[PDB]
Amino acid sequence: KVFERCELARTLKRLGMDGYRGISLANWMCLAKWESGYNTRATNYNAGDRSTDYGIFQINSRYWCNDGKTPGAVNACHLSCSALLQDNIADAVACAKRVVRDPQGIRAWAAWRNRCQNRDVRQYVQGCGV
Repeated sequence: KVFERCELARTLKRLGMDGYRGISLANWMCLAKWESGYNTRATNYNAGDRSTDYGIFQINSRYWCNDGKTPGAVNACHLSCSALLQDNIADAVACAKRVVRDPQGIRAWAAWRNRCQNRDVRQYVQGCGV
């Protein structure tokens, strides 16, 4: 599923992402936008280390979900990476919450630092009613 901006914004708020571990909703929206373009079925193979990024938040198989083919990987979210490709984003959100519970927080995603950090991210949630 490819979410429309405000539709996603409202969904994330309902799922309790606004301010989770100090991360505003606008930052989560900025992350989803640059990681997958709000697409839940997006996957990205990383030939360099043999891991794959799954779903709307492009969660990595080396540490967060199990796909079986990634060498020396763990499954901190305790989920099959398949769960991160559903149209329903409940499992992806639960896993994203787990990711930010680590000391890096939202910085765990390189894309957030490059495209979101220290920017005016208000644009991602304006007019959505959240």
